Amino acid sequence: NVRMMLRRSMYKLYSAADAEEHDVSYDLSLVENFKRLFGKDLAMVFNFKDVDSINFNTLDNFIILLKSAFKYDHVKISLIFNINTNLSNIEKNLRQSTIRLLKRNYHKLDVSSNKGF
Amino acid sequence: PTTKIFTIIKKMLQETGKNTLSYENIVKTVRLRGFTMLQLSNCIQEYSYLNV
Amino acid sequence: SRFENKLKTTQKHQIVETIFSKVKKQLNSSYYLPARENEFASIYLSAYSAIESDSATTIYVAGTPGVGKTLTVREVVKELLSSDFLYVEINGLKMVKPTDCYETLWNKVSGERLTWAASMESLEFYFKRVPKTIVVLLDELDAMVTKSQDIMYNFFNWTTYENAKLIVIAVANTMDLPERQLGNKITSRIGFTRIMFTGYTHEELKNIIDLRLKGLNDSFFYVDTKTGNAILVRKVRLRMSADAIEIASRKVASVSGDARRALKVCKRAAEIAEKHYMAKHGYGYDGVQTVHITHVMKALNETLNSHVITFMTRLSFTAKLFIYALLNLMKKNGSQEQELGDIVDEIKLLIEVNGSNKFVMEIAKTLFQQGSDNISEQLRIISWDFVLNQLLDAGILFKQTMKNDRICCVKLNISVEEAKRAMNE
Amino acid sequence: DPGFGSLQRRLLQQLYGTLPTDEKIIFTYLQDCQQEIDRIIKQSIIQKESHSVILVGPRQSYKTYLLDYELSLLQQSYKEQFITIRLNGFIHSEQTAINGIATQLEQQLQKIHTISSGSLTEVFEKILLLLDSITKITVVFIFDEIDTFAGPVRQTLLYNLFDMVEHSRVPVCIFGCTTKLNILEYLEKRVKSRFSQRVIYMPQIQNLDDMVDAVRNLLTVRSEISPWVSQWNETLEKELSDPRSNLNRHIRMNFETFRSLPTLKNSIIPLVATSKNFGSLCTAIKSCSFLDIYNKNQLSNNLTGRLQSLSDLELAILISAARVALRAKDGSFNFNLAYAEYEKMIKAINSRITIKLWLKKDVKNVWENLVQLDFFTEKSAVGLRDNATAAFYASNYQFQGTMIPFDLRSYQMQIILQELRRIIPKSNMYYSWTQL
Amino acid sequence: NVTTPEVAFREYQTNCLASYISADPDITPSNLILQGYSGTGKTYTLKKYFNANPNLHAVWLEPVELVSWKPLLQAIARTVQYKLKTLYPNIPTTDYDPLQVEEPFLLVKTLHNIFVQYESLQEKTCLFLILDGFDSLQDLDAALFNKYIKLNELLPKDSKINIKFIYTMLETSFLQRYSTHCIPTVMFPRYNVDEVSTILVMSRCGELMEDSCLRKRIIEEQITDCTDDQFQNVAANFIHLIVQAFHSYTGNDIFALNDLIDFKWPKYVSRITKENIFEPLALYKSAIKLFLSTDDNLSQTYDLSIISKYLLIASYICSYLEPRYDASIFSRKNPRYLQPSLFAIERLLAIFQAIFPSLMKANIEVFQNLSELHTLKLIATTMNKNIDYLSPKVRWKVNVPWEIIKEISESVHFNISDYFSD
Ligand SMILES: Nc1ncnc2c1ncn2[C@@H]1O[C@H](COP(=O)(O)OP(=O)(O)OP(O)(O)=S)[C@@H](O)[C@H]1O
Ligand SMILES: Nc1ncnc2c1ncn2[C@@H]1O[C@H](COP(=O)(O)OP(=O)(O)OP(O)(O)=S)[C@@H](O)[C@H]1O
Ligand SMILES: Nc1ncnc2c1ncn2[C@@H]1O[C@H](COP(=O)(O)OP(=O)(O)OP(O)(O)=S)[C@@H](O)[C@H]1O
Repeated sequence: NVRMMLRRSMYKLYSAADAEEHDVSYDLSLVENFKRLFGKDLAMVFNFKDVDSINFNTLDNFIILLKSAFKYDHVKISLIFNINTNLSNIEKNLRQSTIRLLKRNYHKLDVSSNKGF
Repeated sequence: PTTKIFTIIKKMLQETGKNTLSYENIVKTVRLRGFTMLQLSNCIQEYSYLNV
Repeated sequence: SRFENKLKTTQKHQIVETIFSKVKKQLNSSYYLPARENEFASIYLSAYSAIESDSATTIYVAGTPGVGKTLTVREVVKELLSSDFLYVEINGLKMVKPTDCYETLWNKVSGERLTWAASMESLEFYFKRVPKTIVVLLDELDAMVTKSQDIMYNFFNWTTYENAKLIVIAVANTMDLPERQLGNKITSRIGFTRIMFTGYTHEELKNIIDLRLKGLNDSFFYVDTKTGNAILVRKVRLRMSADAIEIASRKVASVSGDARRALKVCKRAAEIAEKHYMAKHGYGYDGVQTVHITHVMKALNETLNSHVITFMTRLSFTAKLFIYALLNLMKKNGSQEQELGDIVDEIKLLIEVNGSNKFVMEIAKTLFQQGSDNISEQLRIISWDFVLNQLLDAGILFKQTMKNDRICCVKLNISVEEAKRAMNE
Repeated sequence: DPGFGSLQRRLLQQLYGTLPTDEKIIFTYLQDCQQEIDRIIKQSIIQKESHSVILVGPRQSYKTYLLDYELSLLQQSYKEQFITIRLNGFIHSEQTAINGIATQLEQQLQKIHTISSGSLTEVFEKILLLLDSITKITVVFIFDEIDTFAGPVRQTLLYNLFDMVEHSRVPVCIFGCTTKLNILEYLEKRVKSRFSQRVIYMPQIQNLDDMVDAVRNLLTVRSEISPWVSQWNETLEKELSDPRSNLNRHIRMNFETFRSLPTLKNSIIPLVATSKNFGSLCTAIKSCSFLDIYNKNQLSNNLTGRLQSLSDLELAILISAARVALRAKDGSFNFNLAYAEYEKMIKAINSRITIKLWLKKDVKNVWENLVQLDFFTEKSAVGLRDNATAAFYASNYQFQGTMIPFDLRSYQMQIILQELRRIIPKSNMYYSWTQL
Repeated sequence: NVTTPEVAFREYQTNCLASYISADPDITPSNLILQGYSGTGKTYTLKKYFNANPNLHAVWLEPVELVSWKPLLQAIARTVQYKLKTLYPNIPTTDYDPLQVEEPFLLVKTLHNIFVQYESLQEKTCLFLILDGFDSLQDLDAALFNKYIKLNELLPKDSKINIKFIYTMLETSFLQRYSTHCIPTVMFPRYNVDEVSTILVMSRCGELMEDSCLRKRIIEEQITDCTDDQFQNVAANFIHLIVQAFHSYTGNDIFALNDLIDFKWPKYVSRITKENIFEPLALYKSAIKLFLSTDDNLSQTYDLSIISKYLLIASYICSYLEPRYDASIFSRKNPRYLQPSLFAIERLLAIFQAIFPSLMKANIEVFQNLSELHTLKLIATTMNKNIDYLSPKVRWKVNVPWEIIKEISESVHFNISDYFSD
């Protein structure tokens, strides 16, 4: 859903945040107060493992939720789209209003075990 | 025109309290008033829905 | 217990005890019984044997609500305090979760509070180990049967132990309850006593009224003419016409045979004469009186008569415009359930099939724009979401949920003939 | 002048009814209904009656406005004499409402001069023993949407309070407010026998003259505050006495469609605050042209102004979208069926004459706004669930329509083809395509 | 009485929001609806009011950065005691736990606990709560919106501080469910083609004359001392043309114009000359190539192998080929538009063995590429994605459109258009 994709992901960074830090709520409340909750700033990265099996409207509604975090200026977001193939399939599935959100600084790096042998 | 006529029946029900099916002495107090024999004939059948 | 000391306050500024106030004090539903006289013994002689012999039995009574089965078994145990037991009112509907009754029993043996799991362990440990006395009322048994019958098997398996100091008394809604909800393995444990309670009869319904009207029927009050206060300047009396009390009985015994319904229709009819007496003289709130037959004629009808007919003729125009379109489709198709877009299709069509009558034109001007020839050309009519929402929460209409606002079906909820009939006005 | 602005202070709080409780004004078409409510409520506290009632009437019908009016009418003279407990059926479920009662009980005790502590059924038998049991405190219950408590499954909370009528020495009174009309059949047998059966229906504006009489009592100020007042009062009725006056004309429209006063009461609030001097306000109620602009704005984007505010292509896609929709029996149509017939429509325009026919990869960006402008719907899509746990059962359900691609989600129609001809003007070139 | 601001195209709507909002609570109506679609600046025109009114106090909440109502109650109760700390710092406080609340009773339980210590204030002060985006909450239903309407009346009405609401939502089908509550609504209309361009020019002059991509191109070309007005003209000539060559593609949006500008702007900058600064019409004629293409799409020859390629080409056959016809026309002796039908297993290998160049019999690698194609989501299960292996009742289906099939047919030299016959 939109819900547990948020909630598990906030949980997964939070234990990663306490382990480097040496009660709270698992949503975007931590994201703004991360400057005060943990001192230093935040640069998270999103290893979307198998991206074409997900219902894309959930993914499209997910990225609009991340769009609201762009007004705090102490956090940096980075998305990694590990597709299997077929980039043209992916620009078909999403909402076109979010592709224009995506198309700011895209980089189509190829990673293939078989690349020119 | 029918709210009063239940109470003259209640004046009989004051007297003996009888729920008889066919009438010869209930109708006797009706003809001196001004209503016909047909209006009370409907009043027999419709007050059967009141189970009285 | 504790806070009833705090529920008392001091300043009580001389409330006017009028004529009909002292009626409603005894017409309160609180304070030997005439109707279920011998069946009180049939419970009690079934109960007196097991009590004075240290056994474990079961007693099953049924009947419609309003017949005294809440009352009678309280009168059983009440005299028994004069002559070894712990009384508990284990109500079914007063338990939030069905397992919560288990907590009460283990609370009401020593005073401990554990879970429903840990209670019934020690309850079972009680019911087969104690050397040798517990009365328990399992009221309103429709509540505690619902989930998987695992609770109900326990409450009768405890009865089977010969070393179980317990006396259970079940009071249900129907005699059918261990035959259409329970299993046969419970139905062996329920026994075959099965004391049936019928309704009340209309003769006894007279005999229950005057028990409340014992010291007050045709008695005398002492009244000052200035405030309307009555004391058990004139010395007035108040009489109750017994024939009107009789016609109260011959209806309530006919339909329901309910002891609350008989008292309350007398209680409702009592206050009709209260306001009419206050209307004629105005004593506020700071020769021979009676209660007519015409009071209980209204108040009994006041249980029956509706207003949805009067509600419909007092609705808006577009409300009555809506239903008249809706019956037109139901006699066009005969399918009693029409698509929402077809109704919007019809109310368009029901404009121009009528002529160029200027009333319809003054309607048709207003029906698509609130005057204001600037803004016009509305597709669906003005406030069409509003009246359809107003007909929905009123309960007259019913509309299934769909995000399409065209093919969502609509179903009537009241009888369509009375909808046809109220439309005629 | 501030005296004109002081008149704005008086007139506004008169339109909200936020006056002190001596001068709150009840309209004439319901004065009888509050008095029988008053005869119920004041003999419940003073004369210690223990009887219940159900208020029934449609939404926005002063029902919650009537009851606290009585309380404020009794708060002035009977201060400590009673406490009120108010429960909404909306805000309270079946089980937290027990905690709703007990917590609202104890805060009254400090106002009148260990309860909420324990389990939910532990505090439940507590308030059972505290209620069932110089003078006694009486308790007034205020229930909003009591029909939702009257569900099918348990109905516990109704069964306890109605038995508190029968046995408790503490004098209570219950006030059910709802809008489901036949409330009595919604109850089962064993609860209705506890019920004292007395319901009271709420009145409606039965004649055109009634709300005309209401709005006169609504707008007229009787207390002397401003020098403008005597001038202001006769301007009001002079508009109201004339049946050909525009304010009297537009009130007739409100009697027709809505027949509900707070709808019209809503309209006047900007109309009397938009004026800046005294004379402009009198012209405003003389002209009532602002009501036209107001009813314009309330209408401006439900369905028609949605259609007027689209470009040339967005019309042309949707116009093609209905001409496909007329062909099939259910009316459903895919995206490929749309763009195919959209192609030959543009080809017909050039061959009968210079119009940029767009590609495939771009119509999707226009197709995105059209579905979220609700001009189309998905074929089998229940839009909004009624309550929370029915919506939560729809969230876990993985769907099949997303698993077929974007261009094959079988979109159906919200606005039918024949109705497009009536709204689209003939000056537009696609007017020949509205009709088939 | 209030100090209204002034904006571009909300001249009616600034008046009503100045009408329906006062610092006095009695004149202030309880609940309010600001309605309009995205692309009207309602979050713009609301805050633009609030900056012009420092007398009132606003607490700004954001539902779209939340996910559910259970944190949304925790969102409210954390903020009011956060705000009232910063409004009356002399008032002592038993600070409560905002984590504690999770149920709609608990809010009014805690607001009964919050406001009572603030009773000693001097005048009835209001306090405006603002919810932004109430329709796009991702767990909404029917019985949530009314649940927040009656929250005011469960509060004690005689407290010195009164909480009132303003609701921002969209999708006006949703508002038609609640018109019978008759709460005062201020609808926000959509825009017209001029006022889109009129809004856009006064909002994008502040960046597109100050971008370094201009400022590089200033000093890179022979810079004549062109004025900021000369920079203003070419910026205005850019905006007045970009909305003209794209309005049919975008509708009356503002967000979808705010980014297409920021894609085509530096590509417009490179095609200017020193001389075309005075020559705007010929400048468009030299920079023409971007104004007729979208440039939002950042057709693959697919990666999969040869036997998997014929595995795809047999799966597309049962979008039209029914079992009544296929075994006759494929002997060893139109729904191109329509949605695809449902497979079963071994009907693939029925068609696969026929159309392959006795030359093949081993089917281990053929079974390999099936669940390879299942991970590519090009052929998916009808049911849930779990038990599809063991042959219970499982139906299969393609999810690839016709064109990618058509290229992949010729990519393996196989002819497919013969066997599709209406
Ligand atoms: N024979 C009677 N004599 C005197 N009072 C009676 C008699 N029968 C009923 N009542 C009164 O009427 C009330 C009706 O309650 P009951 O009939 O005892 O309850 P009920 O029959 O179990 O209906 P329930 O509890 O909903 S199943 C009693 O509480 C008494 O106050
Ligand atoms: N605090 C208040 N003071 C005075 N009038 C109020 C107040 N709150 C609401 N109203 C009025 O209440 C009327 C709406 O009717 P209500 O009874 O509040 O709603 P209802 O639909 O009749 O019943 P509810 O509220 O839906 S359960 C409007 O005329 C409001 O002006
Ligand atoms: N009158 C105006 N003057 C200047 N800029 C305006 C005006 N109206 C709208 N805008 C701009 O329009 C932009 C749109 O902002 P938003 O409020 O997000 O639009 P929206 O319709 O509210 O969509 P949302 O955010 O989903 S509610 C604002 O950021 C402003 O820059």
